[PDB]
Formats: sequence, C-alpha cells, structure tokens
Amino acid sequence: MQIFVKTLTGKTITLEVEPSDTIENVKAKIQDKEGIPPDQQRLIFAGKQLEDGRTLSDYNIQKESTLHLVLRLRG
Amino acid sequence: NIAVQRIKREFKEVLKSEETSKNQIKVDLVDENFTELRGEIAGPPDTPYEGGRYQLEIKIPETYPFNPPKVRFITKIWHPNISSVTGAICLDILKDQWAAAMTLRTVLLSLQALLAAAEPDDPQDAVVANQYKQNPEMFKQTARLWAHVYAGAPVSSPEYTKKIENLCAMGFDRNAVIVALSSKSWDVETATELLLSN
Repeated sequence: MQIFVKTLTGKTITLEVEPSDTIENVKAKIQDKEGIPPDQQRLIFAGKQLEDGRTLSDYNIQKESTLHLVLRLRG
Repeated sequence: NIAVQRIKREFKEVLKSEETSKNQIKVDLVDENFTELRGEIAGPPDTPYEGGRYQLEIKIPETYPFNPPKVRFITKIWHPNISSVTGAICLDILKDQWAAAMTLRTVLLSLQALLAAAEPDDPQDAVVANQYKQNPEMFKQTARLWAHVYAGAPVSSPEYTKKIENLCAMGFDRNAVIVALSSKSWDVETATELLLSN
C-alpha cells in the first residue's frame, strides 16, 4: 500500500509499505528512497513518536495515511 | 462559610459597582455557600489583551479574611505574572500584601490593572517574563494570539496560526502546541522537540 511521509517544511514523499512492516522497516525504506539514516529519523502519527518494534497495523496506520518525519536535532 | 455574610455583601457590591456598569468587571456565583465565585475582567484597551474577556476562579479559604482569596485565571493567558500552564497568579495583594479589609471589587480591579502593566521583576512564569524582557514585540504578538485563541479578542498573526495548524496536523494537542511554540520563540523545530519531550 502507499503512505505519505511529510517533513517539518511540508515536503511530502510517497512510500510503498506493507501493513506488517515495523516502523524500523519503514525507516529503512525511507533511507532507501531519500538517503536519511534511520538513526536520524523519528516518525510521528496521532501526536506520538512511533516505536521501531511495532507494525503500521498496530498503530492503525493505513493506506494513504500520513506519517510526519522529524529529524533528530544537531544537539 | 463563616464569612458568608461578608462574601454576599461584597458580591452584591460588585454587582452594583460602577465598573460592572461599564463592563469592566463582573462576578457570578458557583456554589450555593459562596466559597467559590467566578469573576470576569475585560482586557484593557491599548494592551495585547484588549477585546478579550478573562474568567477567574475565586476560592474563599477557611482562614479568610486573614488570608487572601485564592484566585487563578480560568481563561489561558500569556503574561509574566500568570502561569501560561495553570493560570496561577503572582500579585502582591494576593500574597503577603493582602489586608483583611480588601474587597472582592478591589481584587478584581487589581487584576485588571495587572493586565495593563506587568511586573516582570516578580514573575509567575519565567519563560514568559524572559520573552517580555528579551523580545517585547514577540511578547506582544504572542499575548495577542492567546487573547484571540482563548479570550475572544480579534484576529492575531496569520503566520502564528499557520504554525499552530501545521503542528496540530501531526496530531499534537492544540493547547500543548500553542504553549510549545510560544515558549520556543515560535521556532517550529524546537517547539516540536519540546512536544516530543512531553
């Protein structure tokens, strides 16, 4: 299925995923498509940061849903 | 309520006041024993609270009148002497400058006066007081935005509104989003980092 991933500057990308993908798998797909290292990514849905070990289905994230990518800060 | 006779009389005094007739202050009953009241005050003109109305929780403690009524803003407000999270108030007459002969009308008008002029030397809310001193223009626009969102005042910054909308679209709670952006100089990156810290 397709889901959208949006960044804080409103740029939107499209990702093909499976409902059974873990958020860890999704971060890797984002790396494959956009080059962003998984360790820099945080994905937000329904006001919560998603945990790497759970699935999109676990979070009720479904076709054409939007996840929000918030990169880790310099620090 | 041992002080009930006095609270009823002071209640009626506000009802009949000149300032109520000029729609500056007002009071309403909450409980049937007069131990809790609801006040309201108008934002003064030529402040960022203008056009807003602010509701106040007023609780009368068992030690009144030797100790002051406990007052907190129900209506959320951005002001150095009021908590941006709770509505708690830092004002001399509500703490150690209280005198037993002070009335409910005096307390209401002292609060309306506070909206006219902040006392940032003795703040309730360090984040707000810091902004008030360090960036008075952003403080003014931030206060006006809170007066629009919470107190009914006319429109504020469309750019602040769009930042609030953008973060609410991620599913964060609107009030949390407002206070995160207001506390972080309206910087979307750092307000979002605060929101993710809880």
